[PDB]
Amino acid sequence: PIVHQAISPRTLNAWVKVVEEKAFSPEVIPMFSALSEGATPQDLNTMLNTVGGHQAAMQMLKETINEEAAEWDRLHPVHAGPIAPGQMREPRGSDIAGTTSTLQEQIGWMTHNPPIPVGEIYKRWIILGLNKIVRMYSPTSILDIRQGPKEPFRDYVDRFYKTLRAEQASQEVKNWMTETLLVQNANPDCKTILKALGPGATLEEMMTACQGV
Amino acid sequence: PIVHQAISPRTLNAWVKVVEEKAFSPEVIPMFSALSEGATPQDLNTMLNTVGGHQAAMQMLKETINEEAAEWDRLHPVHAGPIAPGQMREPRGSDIAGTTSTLQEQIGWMTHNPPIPVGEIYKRWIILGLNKIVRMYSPTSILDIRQGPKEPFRDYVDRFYKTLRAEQASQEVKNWMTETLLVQNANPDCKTILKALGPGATLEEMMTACQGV
Amino acid sequence: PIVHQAISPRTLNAWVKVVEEKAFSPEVIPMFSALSEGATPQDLNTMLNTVGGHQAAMQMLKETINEEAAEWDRLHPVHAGPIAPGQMREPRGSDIAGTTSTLQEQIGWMTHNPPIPVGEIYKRWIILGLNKIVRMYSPTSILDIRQGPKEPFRDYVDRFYKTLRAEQASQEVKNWMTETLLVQNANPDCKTILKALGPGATLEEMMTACQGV
Amino acid sequence: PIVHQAISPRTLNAWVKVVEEKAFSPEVIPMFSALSEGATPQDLNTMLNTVGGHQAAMQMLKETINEEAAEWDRLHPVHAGPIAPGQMREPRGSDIAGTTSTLQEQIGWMTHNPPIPVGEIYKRWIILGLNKIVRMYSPTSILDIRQGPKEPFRDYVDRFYKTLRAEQASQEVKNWMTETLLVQNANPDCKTILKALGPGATLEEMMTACQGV
Amino acid sequence: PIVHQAISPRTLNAWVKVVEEKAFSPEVIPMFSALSEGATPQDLNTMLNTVGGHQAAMQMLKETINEEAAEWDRLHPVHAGPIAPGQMREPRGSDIAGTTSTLQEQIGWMTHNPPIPVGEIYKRWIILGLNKIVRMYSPTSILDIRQGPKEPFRDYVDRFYKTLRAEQASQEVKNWMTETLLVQNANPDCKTILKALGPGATLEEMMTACQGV
Amino acid sequence: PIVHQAISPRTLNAWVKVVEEKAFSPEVIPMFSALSEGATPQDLNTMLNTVGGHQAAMQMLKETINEEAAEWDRLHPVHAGPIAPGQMREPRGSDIAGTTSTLQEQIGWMTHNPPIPVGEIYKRWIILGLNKIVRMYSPTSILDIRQGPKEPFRDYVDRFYKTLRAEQASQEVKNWMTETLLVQNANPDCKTILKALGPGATLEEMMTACQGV
Ligand SMILES: Cc1[nH]c2ccccc2c1CC(=O)N[C@@H](Cc1ccccc1)C(=O)N(C)c1ccccc1
Ligand SMILES: Cc1[nH]c2ccccc2c1CC(=O)N[C@@H](Cc1ccccc1)C(=O)N(C)c1ccccc1
Ligand SMILES: Cc1[nH]c2ccccc2c1CC(=O)N[C@@H](Cc1ccccc1)C(=O)N(C)c1ccccc1
Ligand SMILES: Cc1[nH]c2ccccc2c1CC(=O)N[C@@H](Cc1ccccc1)C(=O)N(C)c1ccccc1
Ligand SMILES: Cc1[nH]c2ccccc2c1CC(=O)N[C@@H](Cc1ccccc1)C(=O)N(C)c1ccccc1
Ligand SMILES: Cc1[nH]c2ccccc2c1CC(=O)N[C@@H](Cc1ccccc1)C(=O)N(C)c1ccccc1
Ligand SMILES: [Cl-]
Ligand SMILES: [Cl-]
Ligand SMILES: [Cl-]
Ligand SMILES: [Cl-]
Ligand SMILES: [Cl-]
Ligand SMILES: [Cl-]
Ligand SMILES: [Cl-]
Ligand SMILES: [Cl-]
Ligand SMILES: [Cl-]
Ligand SMILES: [Cl-]
Ligand SMILES: [Cl-]
Ligand SMILES: [Cl-]
Repeated sequence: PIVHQAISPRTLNAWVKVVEEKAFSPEVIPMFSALSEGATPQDLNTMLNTVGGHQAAMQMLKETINEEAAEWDRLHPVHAGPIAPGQMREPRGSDIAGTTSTLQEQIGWMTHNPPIPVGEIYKRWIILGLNKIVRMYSPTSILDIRQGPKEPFRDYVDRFYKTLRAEQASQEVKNWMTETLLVQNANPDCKTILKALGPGATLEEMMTACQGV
Repeated sequence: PIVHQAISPRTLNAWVKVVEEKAFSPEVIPMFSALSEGATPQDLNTMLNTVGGHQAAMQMLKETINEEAAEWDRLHPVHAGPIAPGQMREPRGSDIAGTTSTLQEQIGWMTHNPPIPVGEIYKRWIILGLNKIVRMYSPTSILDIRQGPKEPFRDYVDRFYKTLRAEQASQEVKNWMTETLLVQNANPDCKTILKALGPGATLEEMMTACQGV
Repeated sequence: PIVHQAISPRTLNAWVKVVEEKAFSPEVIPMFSALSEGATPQDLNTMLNTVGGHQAAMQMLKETINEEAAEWDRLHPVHAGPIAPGQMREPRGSDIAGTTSTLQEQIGWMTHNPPIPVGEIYKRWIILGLNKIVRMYSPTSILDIRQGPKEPFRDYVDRFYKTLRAEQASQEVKNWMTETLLVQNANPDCKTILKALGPGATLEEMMTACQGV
Repeated sequence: PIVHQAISPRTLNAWVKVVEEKAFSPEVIPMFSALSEGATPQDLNTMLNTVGGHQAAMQMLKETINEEAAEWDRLHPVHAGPIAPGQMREPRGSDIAGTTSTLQEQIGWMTHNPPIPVGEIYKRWIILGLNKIVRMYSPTSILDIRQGPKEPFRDYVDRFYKTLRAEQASQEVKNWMTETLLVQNANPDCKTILKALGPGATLEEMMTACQGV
Repeated sequence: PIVHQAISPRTLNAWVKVVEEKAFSPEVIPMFSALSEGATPQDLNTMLNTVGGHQAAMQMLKETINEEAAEWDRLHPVHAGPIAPGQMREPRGSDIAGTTSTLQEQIGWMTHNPPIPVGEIYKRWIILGLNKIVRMYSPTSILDIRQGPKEPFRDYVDRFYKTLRAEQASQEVKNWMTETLLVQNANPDCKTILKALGPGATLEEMMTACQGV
Repeated sequence: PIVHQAISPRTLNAWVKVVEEKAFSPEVIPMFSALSEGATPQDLNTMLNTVGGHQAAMQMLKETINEEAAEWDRLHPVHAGPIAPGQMREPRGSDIAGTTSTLQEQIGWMTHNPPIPVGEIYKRWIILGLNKIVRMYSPTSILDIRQGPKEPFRDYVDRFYKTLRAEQASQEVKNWMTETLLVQNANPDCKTILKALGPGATLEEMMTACQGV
């Protein structure tokens, strides 16, 4: 990461083990982001290359990065000119993704006034592609989450918000799913109980209300 | 945490493993607090996102945070004005919870004269919500803790104060439960023995007194 | 601990694992003390809260701390007055135990000329309470330790000094137990052998003497 | 690595364990490169010597290094002359590979104005030889990767790009394999589906399209 | 250890695990010494207290320390006088063993011109007592080590020098045991072979000579 | 190692575990050398003492060191004279091996203008003795390595160069063994194939040539 310092063996080992155990579960992404705080594109690519298997996902992730790189290039067209002494060039999508830049060039951009934070830019595009993959490898839809007739409310809520966490939707949409589906898809016994509090009640209140039942 | 330094792989790994093994047992909270000393809201959210499962709890925790955020906003209304050079804006609940602020904005508030410690503020609200969840996921009530007819006193006391640690109550109330229930719910044999010391006796004295019996 | 630095994940993890494996065996206490070198009351309380189970002991430990706190208060009565700029208040038992002081207040006392070392003071009271608990949870008495008729001397000596380490007694008393009981409670065969050296002989000499027998 | 600092026990241990578990799988190479950031030729050779077994590969790796060393020597012929005070000699292939230079000589070249980065040069030649070995120890060819009649598309894509990652080919060639083979070798059912999007469709679109089938 | 720095959790954990696995095997002592480089008497005592079991040995170790303490006191008698400002007292055996001195007093002696290295002095006395215990808990004598009629020479030599390492003897004596016993106690077949080289032959030569046989 | 800094618990633990698992396999030596970068003779001896078992080897290693020490003494005879203030004595073989010098004396020699690097000198003599032992404990000879009639070429090459790595021979000799034996000892089927490339062919070419067969 940036200081340039080498990425620690236990950081790398942690990243590897995460993916083995959990595959593309939503929580892998914060872990990824945690493990890569202050990382350079080289460090980010290293991290992605140390994954074996899951190559279809890694390929999708590539394309997503290429798309983001091409978008960057459009907004930031590179001018012809000799980079003057005591000064650094403008980066291109490929430099951000680490394919056409060096470690020093990456070091150069990130430590400067102003900083051109290619680490945090590329990191944006990578997390972007990880969400698509999580979203894609999630098997079920939030509309299919229903409470079984004997299922403790708490377990339904765990399944509801787990499936929700992986959904393709903005916040306004997710608020709406919470507001509509949660109560809608409860089993009749508890569905009754909850309606009897109305739509101003907290999840604490709802969980404690259908607790016994 | 704050120095900004990345949160260590073993910190993160420790937090993950805690929750797998112990779920929402009261001792997870000091561990949480320990693992997050000097943490920024970004670091705190990272920690909370690396939990898979337990999403109903995480949702309740969200609401609790929103409530605390809205309370903060009431007491601290944000004024319109250009933030002047060499100066930093007033935070809003959403900035404290990390949703509408950057890492630098968080760094900005925490390192300053005076410090505006959004790390320790948000941490307050998170622990708050963890207590509610611990409290909620605790199965039994302190009123149900009774000594079995053959149960070594020491084992009853362990169950008493374990259930007590998870109770919804203030200190005055807990003193009262200790003072009333402990001796009240002992089995007849030992209940006799203890009454014969009176209400000035130490737990050491009480445990050593019903030791053989 | 003090530098304020956060307490390390492996310190915390070490403390947790100690108590799981060994419970309240005498050696847990040096470990505790080792793991808490330079710790603040907050750090000490953290460490104590990360223990689940064993709550009867933790309760006794509380009372012991309250007793020590009340004793401190007697010897150190707090005066009314405005704490003047460039100066720090006098601590009360509750501040030492971490319940009515902040991290900075604790930092304040410990780093100063002179230092008011609330870390090492509270640590005193905690170890105090741990000894009582070790002492209490020790099953046997040193008077009950006798050498079996076929028991290798070395194994008797291991049981003797293990039970001894956990006894409620001062040094003068322990010298006396060593001097009297060790030789007194040996089996007849070896009891003879040892008497034949007298009371000036080293444990090395005694162990090597009853070695074959 | 360079600061000279000793290479960490966990770095070394990590490198050893990598090769035991994964042999010469493509992902071992980024791991190698990660574990050796800032390494000297001595450190690089150490790392290679701590591998037991796999000696045929290590021998091929040697030859590759000798070839690269001899190529370096051709482009950089060494001049006769006394190395003047406050100055450092020109390196030869053998000095780069660590066989005819010292630690200080390596330290000398790497820290200087300009730097002569024998660490990153030799590292180039080593990774070069690792690719040949990965390439060689890869059992299958990309032309043999076909989708089974019941095989979920996602699993075919994983096998396609895994075999692809290990192929001997430049980027232009790999683009061509992706463009031609992937769709060509799909099973008839899904082959139809995909043709019906054409050759402008993303892997996301293709995977989600043959998802159900 | 000394800088005062707290002793690391993994140092402590390492020391504990050593004794569990290996008991009092000669190699535990270098490990002890390794783990305690730069340690204060407090740190040394901590290390010794974290051992459970083996208390007979710990008791012998105590006595040995008391003997060394009393010897120190004889050679270094303490003078009456007020320790003057900017100056430090003379230590007594009990101060060296950590029983009548503080951490600062220990810090005081060790960092000074001249240094009074109570860490390395007490460490001397501890290793002293560990040797006696190793020596004592070693079951066999070097005179009993004989080569079996089918026993590979190499295995006899391993048993010879293992038993030798644990013997009570000075270097002159050990040279003599090597010189006399090794060849003396070999089985007739190989005993012949070796005599036929004479007493100027290396262990390499001797091992390679009785290799096949 | 040198800064004097204590040798890390994980360094020591790593060294111990290496020898347990791998005994005296050639790769243990680079590991040894890696783990001991910048080590003092005291640190080197510590490392060697933490090995239990394998004492015949450790004894041979001693003799080898004594031989190297006596050779040093011959080339470097010690002069009589008072070591003058601001100056350090000339070392003797025994000082290099750590038996007649202190930690400071070792520190003294290694940090100086010029440096007298007793760490790297003694390390030379130790690795020297480790090679002899590896060489000796290697069971087979390179002349005995033949390809089985069904044995994949790659597996023969692994056995060839593994046995080769442990051989007593200089580089000129090893080049010759490679050049002569490898092709000579192949099975008839593949022996034919290879002869048909001649003696200018790379191991890559040879391995890929007998690949199918
Ligand atoms: C874990 C989770 N489940 C979801 C379901 C639907 C939509 C999103 C999610 C998330 C991610 C998720 O929302 N994580 C939270 C952090 C968090 C996690 C767990 C408890 C409390 C706070 C987050 O990243 N931020 C920025 C946040 C912070 C406070 C309030 C709201 C959001
Ligand atoms: C562990 C526990 N059990 C309880 C039951 C009822 C109410 C609270 C609890 C607690 C938490 C609990 O009280 N923890 C203690 C620390 C502690 C833990 C264990 C032993 C001694 C000190 C604490 O956080 N503080 C601030 C404290 C310190 C000294 C005295 C009183 C309180
Ligand atoms: C381990 C142990 N067993 C006992 C039995 C009765 C009374 C006390 C104990 C102890 C604790 C015990 O005495 N530990 C020793 C350290 C120690 C441990 C083991 C061997 C040598 C030195 C200690 O803390 N100190 C201050 C000490 C140091 C030197 C001499 C005497 C005491
Ligand atoms: C993992 C992999 N599979 C391949 C198949 C064919 C050819 C090459 C490969 C690779 C290595 C591979 O291409 N790794 C990527 C890093 C990477 C890995 C995984 C996902 C996203 C980015 C890489 O090293 N660089 C420089 C890169 C970065 C962005 C876009 C394109 C290339
Ligand atoms: C391991 C061992 N076995 C013995 C048998 C009899 C007497 C002593 C021992 C020892 C301890 C032993 O002698 N250890 C050696 C270190 C060592 C260990 C192993 C191989 C080479 C060097 C040691 O501490 N020193 C000071 C030493 C160094 C060089 C030559 C001679 C002695
Ligand atoms: C591993 C090994 N097998 C051998 C067989 C015969 C003779 C020696 C050996 C060795 C040790 C061996 O030669 N190790 C190599 C490092 C190395 C290891 C593995 C692959 C590439 C480079 C080494 O130490 N050096 C100095 C070296 C570096 C480049 C070229 C030639 C030698
Ligand atoms: Cl790669
Ligand atoms: Cl690409
Ligand atoms: Cl998230
Ligand atoms: Cl929300
Ligand atoms: Cl708590
Ligand atoms: Cl209380
Ligand atoms: Cl080697
Ligand atoms: Cl070579
Ligand atoms: Cl103790
Ligand atoms: Cl004593
Ligand atoms: Cl030793
Ligand atoms: Cl010797």
